[PDB]
Amino acid sequence: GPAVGIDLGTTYSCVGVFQHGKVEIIANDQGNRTTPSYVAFTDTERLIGDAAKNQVAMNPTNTVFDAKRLIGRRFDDAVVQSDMKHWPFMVVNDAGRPKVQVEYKGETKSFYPEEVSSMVLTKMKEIAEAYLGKTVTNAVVTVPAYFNDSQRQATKDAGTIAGLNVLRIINSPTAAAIAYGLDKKVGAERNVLIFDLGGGTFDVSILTIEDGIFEVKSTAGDTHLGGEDFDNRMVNHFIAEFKRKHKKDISENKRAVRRLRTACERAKRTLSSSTQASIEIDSLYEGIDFYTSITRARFEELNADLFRGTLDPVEKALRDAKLDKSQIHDIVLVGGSTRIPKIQKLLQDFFNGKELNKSINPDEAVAYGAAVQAAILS
Ligand SMILES: Nc1ncnc2c1ncn2[C@@H]1O[C@H](COP(=O)(O)OP(=O)(O)O)[C@@H](O)[C@H]1O
Ligand SMILES: [Mg+2]
Repeated sequence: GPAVGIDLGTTYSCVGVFQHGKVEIIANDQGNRTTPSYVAFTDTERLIGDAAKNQVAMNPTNTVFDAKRLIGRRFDDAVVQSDMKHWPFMVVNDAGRPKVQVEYKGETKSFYPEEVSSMVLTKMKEIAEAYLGKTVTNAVVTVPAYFNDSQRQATKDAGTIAGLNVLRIINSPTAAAIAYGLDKKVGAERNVLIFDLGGGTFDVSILTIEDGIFEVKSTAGDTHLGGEDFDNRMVNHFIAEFKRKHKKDISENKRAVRRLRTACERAKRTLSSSTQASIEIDSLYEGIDFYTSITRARFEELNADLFRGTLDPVEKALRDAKLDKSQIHDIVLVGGSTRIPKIQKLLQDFFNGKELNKSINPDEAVAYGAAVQAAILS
């Protein structure tokens, strides 16, 4: 069985396999090339991936996500403390270790963050195995560059309990670089900038590659800035619109809002290729159908400050690395949010027209690289 590369993401995960000199990013049951890092517990079953996310509005307290933010940390971590105040699921202390508490089959159960991730990892494994038609054991899993030893350990453990023999844990920026073959020895030092704007995290990393050896010169970003924030801006915009037209503030109905958000995330994606998308939601509030639309122009303006602010961390990364804008040789786009045209324009204008590397879907870049690395390692 060939080794696979797995991108264990904060919001979405992806798995790819190197086969016959080519890397294939594997699609799941629903045909998606990335699957949400969601796990849901109901009266009758345990849902993972699309099935889990597809019922979040209906089962909020028992639908777990953002496990990557918990993994490898302590309950006392100020991060954990700050974060938990935003999740609809319970997090409890267990001898210093945080645990997610849910109700599975009427019985109350709690899980260590590594167990939730192992569930997502299991899903990826099934996906690869269904595709390959054979058992998958060896794997290369990615982790952010800033993950400490504990977090790396936990990620490794999540792998082992999923029945995966984790060959190596590599940083995602390095994985992105390898996908573009930027590790090929050219007899010279190379500076690369990884711009990773994902579902909920923003990471900028500057790598220096010499003789086939990576060196993370600097990193910057925002652990709480991703595609979700753009979705919210759309949500708030439409709540205001619904109220003007119907005089009904749907803010309190957690379901109506969550449904609108799902509709927005979908419209958002369409806006990356089309200039406008329609929002068709039957019975949003009471029995009122919400039928409307947004233009790319309006979308961009609703997130103007967020998009623009994206550059500040880029400047920081440069100065920490002691490099000038002209000294970086390659710029690679990672993360689903980098498919947004306004983000690409903005980064390019900043780097004075420099060509951006983005022939490989940004949300599949990390998986692609890990698959290549898995291959060389096995
Ligand atoms: N075409 C698109 N335009 C904008 N956002 C997109 C597009 N395709 C996927 N996304 C977004 O990218 C995020 C997923 O990013 P991804 O890199 O897959 O995740 P992660 O951050 O979990 O590694 C979500 O916010 C999703 O809405
Ligand atoms: Mg990612």
